[PDB]
Amino acid sequence: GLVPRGSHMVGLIWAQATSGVIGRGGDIPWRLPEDQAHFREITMGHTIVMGRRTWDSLPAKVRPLPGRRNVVLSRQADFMASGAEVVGSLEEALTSPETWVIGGGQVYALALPYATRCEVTEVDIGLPREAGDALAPVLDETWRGETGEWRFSRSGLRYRLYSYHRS
Ligand SMILES: NC(=O)c1ccc[n+]([C@@H]2O[C@H](COP(=O)([O-])OP(=O)(O)OC[C@H]3O[C@@H](n4cnc5c(N)ncnc54)[C@H](OP(=O)(O)O)[C@@H]3O)[C@@H](O)[C@H]2O)c1
Ligand SMILES: CCc1nc(N)nc(N)c1OCCCOc1ccccc1CCC(=O)NS(=O)(=O)C(C)C
Repeated sequence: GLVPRGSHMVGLIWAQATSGVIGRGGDIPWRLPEDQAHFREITMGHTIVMGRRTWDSLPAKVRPLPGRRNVVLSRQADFMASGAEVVGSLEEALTSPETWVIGGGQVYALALPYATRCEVTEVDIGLPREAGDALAPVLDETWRGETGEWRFSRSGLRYRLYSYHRS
């Protein structure tokens, strides 16, 4: 369904291990180049919102992510995010008709109450939760959606896509 341009659709998009781990040591603890393709089709041409630590985790070669208005949340007024914009709270981050929150753990939790879509790649990797891990947000019972089929990446890693939505 098309988004009426006067509304404010907020989506979250992330990839997680079975356990819910999404981040560890300032990085994503797997590599799934196939997952980048879905990430691009979902986010291209819209505003993307990320926490400062996720900005730090982006490779300099793709930073800011092209074709998208990059917004970084930080409480550091002097933060340097070249080619992006830095806002100090959530309200000014979510002003676009369509916004995709692209991480990390803190900012997913912050934005979830306002979101009506989650695009979730589940990676079949057994990484138990560890102290300091960044984690996927917990979805309450208002969400619903579709579970995709498992597929192998070129590397042999198995993954599948969940598309969740709510009113
Ligand atoms: N698997 C995935 O799909 C995926 C996607 C993205 C990221 N990641 C990984 O997730 C990890 C990063 O997640 P994280 O939870 O540690 O950090 P994060 O959510 O990316 O960023 C946290 C930072 O955002 C700022 N912030 C948080 N709440 C704010 C608020 N209400 N107002 C203003 N600023 C706020 C603060 O920046 P300041 O400290 O500068 O004040 C805070 O330190 C990394 O490991 C990353 O590689 C994984
Ligand atoms: C792709 C990981 C990911 N997957 C999902 N499903 N949701 C996320 N929020 C997520 O993290 C998005 C932020 C982390 O992004 C990373 C991390 C490592 C290497 C490169 C990057 C840039 C991403 C990139 O290359 N994007 S792209 O549009 O293909 C164009 C910039 C090449």
